Amino acid sequence: LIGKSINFLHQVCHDQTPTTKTDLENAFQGKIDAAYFETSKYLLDVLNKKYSLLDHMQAMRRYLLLGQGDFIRHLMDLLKPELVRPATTLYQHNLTGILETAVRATNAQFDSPEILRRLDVRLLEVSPGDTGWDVFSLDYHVDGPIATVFTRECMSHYLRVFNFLWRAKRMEYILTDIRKGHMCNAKLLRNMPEFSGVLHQCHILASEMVHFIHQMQYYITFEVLECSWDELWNKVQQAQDLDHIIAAHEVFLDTIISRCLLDSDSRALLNQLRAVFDQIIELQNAQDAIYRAALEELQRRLQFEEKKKEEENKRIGEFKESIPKMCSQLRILTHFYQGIVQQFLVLLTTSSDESLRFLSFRLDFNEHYKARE
Amino acid sequence: AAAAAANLNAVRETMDVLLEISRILNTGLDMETLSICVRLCEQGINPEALSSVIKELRKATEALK
Amino acid sequence: AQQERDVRELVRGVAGLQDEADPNFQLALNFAWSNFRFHRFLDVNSHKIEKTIEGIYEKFVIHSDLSKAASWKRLTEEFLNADAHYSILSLLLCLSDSPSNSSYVE
Repeated sequence: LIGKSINFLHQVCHDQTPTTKTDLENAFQGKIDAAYFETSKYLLDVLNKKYSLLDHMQAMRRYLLLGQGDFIRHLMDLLKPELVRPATTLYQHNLTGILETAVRATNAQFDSPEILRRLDVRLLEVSPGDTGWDVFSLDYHVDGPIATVFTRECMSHYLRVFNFLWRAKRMEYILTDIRKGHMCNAKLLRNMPEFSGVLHQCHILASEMVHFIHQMQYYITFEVLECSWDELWNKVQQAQDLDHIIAAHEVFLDTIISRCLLDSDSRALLNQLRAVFDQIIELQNAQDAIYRAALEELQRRLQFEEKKKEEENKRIGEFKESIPKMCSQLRILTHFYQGIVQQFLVLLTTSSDESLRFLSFRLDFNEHYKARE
Repeated sequence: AAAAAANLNAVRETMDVLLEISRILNTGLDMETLSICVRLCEQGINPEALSSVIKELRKATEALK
Repeated sequence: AQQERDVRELVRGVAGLQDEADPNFQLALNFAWSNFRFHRFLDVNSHKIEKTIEGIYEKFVIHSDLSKAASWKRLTEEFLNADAHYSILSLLLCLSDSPSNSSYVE
């Protein structure tokens, strides 16, 4: 181990200090452990300052694992029109400038420029999903000797967890578009107590989704990014070998793979989760299809008086055609949603005994289910 | 013969593995049209040609709409 | 000889024109053959096809679709053992490559 470490320290880093120092009546176990202590102390010193092992670790959680969040929200704001189109007409020179603009506008500007350079964009092959929104990634590139701890298999893990934490970080912002739409549109329907039934039923359906995507975004943080961070931070700050630092990092990332829904075994759970993301992007179109019929009538009704300074009778007739079909759509959408999330929650109890089960305990503290289950 | 039919069985195997590769990338081709496209590539012809042709002929049947 | 019958059957199958005495059949056929004879592409680069296959595998592993990644690797590794290979691959690739979040059923 010592002969290996002093050779890594030479052949890669090219940093050194001259002159390192029947049985042999215990001369092995004095010479070997003395030398081991000395070699490892200088090695860890220079790796954490000349190539900054710690800086890379700090920028692999803030950015890849989303432990920042100003940077990510400003990037998602500026990258929305880029993502909405299919990625065959998207090229990398359009990505890097938007990334740069975000970095200047958001909190990232105050950080060190080297790690910002080492974060850069990428593309996936042709257009994953054709919806446009699956096609993007951030990769943190490493080009120092510390590549040996950020091994080639663990970057793949980082990209998987980032992929899940990209889709959910979009869908949460889609549902707060639902809430933002309620808070503006319902103040025009303060003069029409005809839509109030379906408009209200929608308000309630929204809040039932809002909570569960606010339990995911907390269960990911205080157990998967705060036990795991403390665990890694201890297992680096104590450790007296690079070989221990590596084998702590590997398993810390593997544990994030298991607690997030990214196994091949949790595909059944992932299907239910994709089907509740389905309903979120569905609800947007269903929501706007109201206002593109309902709200449009009222402005025209005002313009009908503006011309006067039988047609509007047909619009009064149109109310009795619009409102029931809107309600009947919203009813089956609501009931289908409650059934599918309940079907998820019963399956959630056993795939793992404590961790995955805990979300189900956190989410209901009213026991709305078991009186609906 | 017998070994002269074993080769065509081993070609039938390759058509089945191509039948899986054709569906997992969600192409439009099925087994019967796929046999046509492999017999063309046996003679030697650009894939970049045949691909644009089937990309047109699939749109040339919703132009008799 | 068999090539001509194949191009006929390709028109019949893809374009949905099962009657050769339809003028639209002969027009689509003339189009197909004139497309084939208008040499305008570079020949297939086997190395670029290989790089595209491995990046598809990388995209499958990045999205934690392990069964699709393993099947993709197994099928492409099996098929690439006994030129025309890389042809049919690039063919299918340009053709749709509409593999979405699911599109699997492997």
